[PDB]
Amino acid sequence: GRFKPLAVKKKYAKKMNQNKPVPYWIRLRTGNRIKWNEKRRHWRRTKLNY
Amino acid sequence: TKGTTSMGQRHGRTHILCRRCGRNSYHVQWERCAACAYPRASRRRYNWSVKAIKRRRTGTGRCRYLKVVNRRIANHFKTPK
Amino acid sequence: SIKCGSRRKARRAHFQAPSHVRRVLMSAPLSKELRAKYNVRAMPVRKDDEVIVKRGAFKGREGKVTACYRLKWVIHIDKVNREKANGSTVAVGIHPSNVEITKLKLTHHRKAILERKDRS
Amino acid sequence: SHHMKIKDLREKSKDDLLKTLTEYKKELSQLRVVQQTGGAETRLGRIRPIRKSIARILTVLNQNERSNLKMFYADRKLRCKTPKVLRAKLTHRRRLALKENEKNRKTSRQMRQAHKFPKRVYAVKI
Amino acid sequence: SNRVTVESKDIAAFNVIRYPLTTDKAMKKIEENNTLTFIVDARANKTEIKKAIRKLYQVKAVKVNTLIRPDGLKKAYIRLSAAHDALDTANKIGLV
RNA sequence: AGACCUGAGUGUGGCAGGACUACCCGCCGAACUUAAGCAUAUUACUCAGCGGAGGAAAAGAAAACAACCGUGAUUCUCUCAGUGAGCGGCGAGCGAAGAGGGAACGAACUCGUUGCCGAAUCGGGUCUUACAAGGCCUUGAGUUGUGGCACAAAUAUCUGGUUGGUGCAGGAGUGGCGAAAUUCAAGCGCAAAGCAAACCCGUUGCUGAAUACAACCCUUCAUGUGAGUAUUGAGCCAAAGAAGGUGUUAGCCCAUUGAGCCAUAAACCUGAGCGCCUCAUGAAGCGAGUAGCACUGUUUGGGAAUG
RNA sequence: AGAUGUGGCCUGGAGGUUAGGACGAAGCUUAUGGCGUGAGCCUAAGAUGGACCGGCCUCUAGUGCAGAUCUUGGUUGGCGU
RNA sequence: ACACGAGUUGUUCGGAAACUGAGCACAACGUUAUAUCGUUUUGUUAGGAAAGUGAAGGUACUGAAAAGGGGCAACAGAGAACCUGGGAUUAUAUUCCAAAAAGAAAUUGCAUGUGGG
RNA sequence: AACGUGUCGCGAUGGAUGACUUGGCUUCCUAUUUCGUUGAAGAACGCAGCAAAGUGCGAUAAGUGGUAUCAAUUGCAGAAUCAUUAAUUGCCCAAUCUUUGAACGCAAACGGCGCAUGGGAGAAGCUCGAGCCAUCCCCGUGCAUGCCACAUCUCAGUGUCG
Repeated sequence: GRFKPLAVKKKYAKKMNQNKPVPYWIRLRTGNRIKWNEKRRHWRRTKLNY
Repeated sequence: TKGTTSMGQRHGRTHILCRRCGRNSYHVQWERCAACAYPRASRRRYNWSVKAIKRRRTGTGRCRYLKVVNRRIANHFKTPK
Repeated sequence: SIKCGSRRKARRAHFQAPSHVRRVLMSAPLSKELRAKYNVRAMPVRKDDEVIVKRGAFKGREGKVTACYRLKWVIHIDKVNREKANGSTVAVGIHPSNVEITKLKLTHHRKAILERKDRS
Repeated sequence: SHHMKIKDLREKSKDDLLKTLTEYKKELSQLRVVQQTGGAETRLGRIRPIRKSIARILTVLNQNERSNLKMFYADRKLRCKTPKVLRAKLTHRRRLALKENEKNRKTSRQMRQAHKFPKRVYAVKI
Repeated sequence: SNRVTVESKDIAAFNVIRYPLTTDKAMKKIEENNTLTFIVDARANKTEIKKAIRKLYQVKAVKVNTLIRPDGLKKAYIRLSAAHDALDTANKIGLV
């Protein structure tokens, strides 16, 4: 819909930023574990209800 | 048709986000946080679920004002001379 | 990172040891000619120290120690090297306890250490 | 660019810090523009020294202003009107606790009889 | 007053107007409509953006259109008066 | 007019509010279960609910036990004692107390009352290096009573202290920092391995079944063994053999391991640490909707009734 | 069904004792045989492995699997249906 | 899908500032071992002193008048001052366009100037 | 013959066993060891030259300050140039500490709206471009309720009095 509180708009603003993939260099840190981002998301599944 | 069919009759939301508890437990028609009891002064904790109390414990957050005072108390409130 | 009895606290406090502890922990022995002069059994390695490898497969190499990589528990020397697949050279790291300090760089807080170590 | 060594800041007058504070920010906010269109990395990695310098200038202005008011409140007539923020913060209980004087208040009798019969060192050895 | 600390009074502009945008349609607003674009403090008024553009760049802004990106950052299209050239102040900063 | 009493408004100074909740303390409070059924009983004065606090809480300074040659605050442990107690469809089951051996313990005090005093009190200003346990002042509170003195550890009321306040000093524990000893020698698939059968001989003698092994057999070229924390020999440190690190199994490669060294807001501890100014100081009664008592309900081993 | 016996077999650990191991430990695989009535043991080979470990006396227990519409992970015929 | 850049423009559009409705429950009061309970629009809280406004008059005093505390609940009710044109876009527009605004208006606040009182 | 069965040699699918262990559980001891209206616990957003999560931190945001330490950090780039006044890391005395929550000016699916009070900005107007500055905008502090003390304040009562 068009309506939204602004407080709710930001929560989706944050969650849009967090969907980016794991940087390529950060795999190369010495003693590194993280490979691909495990918290990624797609609106088609697991819907935020904010 | 208590169904798949009537499962698509579900419209709107009975619970929205809350200010303190931060969950989706805030009831709208009347106004409460089903989890954080907001707006009661005292929070909501029951001893019939202890698994639940330990998601509300003093530890789980950032403890920002615990980290400082515990350091003052341990150091006995030092000051410069 | 002190040795304890418990080996679970020892290995933990050893590999979680911060930088400065990792400076002490990785420290080479220095040659007899530098034990005579300063009367000291061993010192922690600094950047520019000139140093000889006793320990292995490079045994007998001599180099200047480019830099001390404290995160990998390793020292990087000069003239201790390997070529990659593509032909460039990469510094092969060596652990300090396997290496010997022939000539050590001197600065004013590094001297205040050698005065402070003196057995005599 | 670069930074402002902290021994130099404690020496300067307030207006000379405010005068200098801004012109670090103007050189920061001109570096924010360089993060958009990128060239010079050498110029781009200079953003830390300017942030912490501005962190360093404000550190002095605040400890000075915080210092001057603690002096500004000395005379007991001028005490108890001092801001809550300047008063020394102790744990909520310690600040409300009985002070070592007020817990030691002894009745006029208790003093007479603790003088008449003081505790006394002795040895029964021989 | 119980706040103490320090208020700079010359910095209130630098907090409002942050880095300008180089995006393709921000560069078109420069040549044609005589406007800039700035990521602005998401808390800012239109009146403030008008004032802090008079402080920083010494150019009067006849019209401001605020917006809030889906990202949370608050864009602004500042139209600076026709006595002023927005292609002038742009190269005074960037741009290309 | 004004006062007093009762009750409002505002300013000034502060506090209660939530969190934590293992233990602790008040109230509320079940059923599953056991009884081979089930209702009193049991599970249980427990789980769940409500309220509150500490670093412990609660208790406590005899309206106590005992019946003795008598014990002497409270708490806690052993034992009393799963009891020749007692409670119980006297069924299932339940179940203490005093004494004794011990832990602890400088352990005690002040109000009310009575008697003598009678604002000597408290707050607020100000002054003394000081919101002094001080001086001065003050219808501001207070005589509808603050305070002083004595009551059994008693038996007359008019040098000492660092626990009265001020400003200076030192050592000490506590925190943090730093601070030992001693190693080589033999080179490679095969002796960088053995044997001489308690100990001694042995600080000596002897020597090699690996001419390797590498896949149907034989032959001919080719190729192959990371690091010595191992072995052998020699040597050394031990008020340090500690057990972690390192390319293999490390007292001697490293870190540790230990007498001691420097640094130090206040508190803390020491001839109640030690000086200085002011400041102090050696006849009468004894707790009232209380104790009891009746009814009811509850709880307890507490029975014609423990709370 | 049940009772008991065994100087009776196996397993993780603790007190002892005696040994092994980079010239290859545990683990693993085998038309590898040998021993025991048996639980099991032991040797051989690995063109397996890469660092631990065996015997014996005693102590000790979260100590022996084929079945519970057993639990978890995997796989599988049905089926290129 | 995935990856990398970009995209949501308002004095007037919707909401809010500022309506009331079925209703809700803060204060107040009363209960409860305990508020985490009840009352709280039939014109309206509270055994209940909840008005901080100021008519007329005297020069920031004097006191007529007003009974019944605070707030929320409507993106379909009430209320609301703007319209088309476009070559203005890869994507927004009754939102953007700048001196010939492509232009034409409406309305709120304050202010000076001329005209009147 | 084909399918199918069986044995062996190798190979896949699958991830067991052992070896490894900065984890868990439980027992024990030490102490100037116990949060909050001086805004806590929990919640939300943010911050890094490059930064999704996590950790740290709060518009001074991957940290400021002070001491101790004594040349790094390190995936990459960047950076005063060794006598400490600019490495790092630990520790802590001085700081900063957004939006919220008992949450407390009023509200709330609103980054909304106040009343006092100081302060800032102000291209109109006035003033001779400086100075002032209406409306608008912005910022700091105070303002919940109950209670206690107080002021030597302002009042109420056919309560008791003169």
